[PDB]
Amino acid sequence: MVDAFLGTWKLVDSKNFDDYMKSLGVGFATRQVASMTKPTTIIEKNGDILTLKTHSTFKNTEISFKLGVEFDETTADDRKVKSIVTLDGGKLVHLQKWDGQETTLVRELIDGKLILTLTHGTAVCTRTYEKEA
Ligand SMILES: CCCCCCCCCC(=O)O
Repeated sequence: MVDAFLGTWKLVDSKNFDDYMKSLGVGFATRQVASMTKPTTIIEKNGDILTLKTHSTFKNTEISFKLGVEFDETTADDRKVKSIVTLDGGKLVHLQKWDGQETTLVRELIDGKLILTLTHGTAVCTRTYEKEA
């Protein structure tokens, strides 16, 4: 079910990431650096367990989870959230909850590219990743 998402992916397009970060309360200096970073995202599985790494010259993160089972997460911007990841319409949907707030991180494959849509408040960011061999 998750298999075409697996592998190493590199950021190749970003729209409205500053808006998204600002909505989350990320400070201006972090938003500068992040606006010029191109992370590598690595998605792997081992049985029921998925591990999602995000690597860059600025922030690195790693999470492991089972689909459909809540997990604790500390995000790149230091939010402590309650998370769940699930497949919905063939999209990998990651929902984070904290302080009564929510944000969604939705991944879908379109023409072989991985499109990540980030929504918080009214801000909608679209980031495109392409697969590394
Ligand atoms: C430093 C800002 C962090 C915002 C939350 C994480 C954004 C992930 C973006 C991505 O994986 O392409």
